[PDB]
Amino acid sequence: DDVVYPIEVQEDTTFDPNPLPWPWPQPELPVEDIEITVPNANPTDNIIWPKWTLPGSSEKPAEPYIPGLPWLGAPK
Amino acid sequence: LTIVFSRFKSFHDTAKNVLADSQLTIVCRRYFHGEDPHPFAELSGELGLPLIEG
Repeated sequence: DDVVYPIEVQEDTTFDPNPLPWPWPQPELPVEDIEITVPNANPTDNIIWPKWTLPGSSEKPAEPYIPGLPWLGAPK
Repeated sequence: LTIVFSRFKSFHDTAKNVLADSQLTIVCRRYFHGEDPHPFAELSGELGLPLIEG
């Protein structure tokens, strides 16, 4: 069986998109750093390709989606 | 901006150098009733209505 390790967010790092230039200036956004230590990353004789499951935004997008058109709402 | 010229060339021989210089693709599709949408249908604007009704 494939081993799963949980990684927990602990600081609110939400920000207002609207003051920002596009694409967002990532050197001046709020950031949390998460460390996880795995005691035995690969016991096996073979190379292991890691997988990650990552949570998307909990906040509703700025514009509704219309099928058949490009969604321009990404910047905000 | 470009010049297209022919004195009774084939359309292929007419387009060949222009398409190669401009880096353009000519594409064709046959309209099949029942399965395809109308070829000239497109949506527009804030609410996404059809551009030409009917």
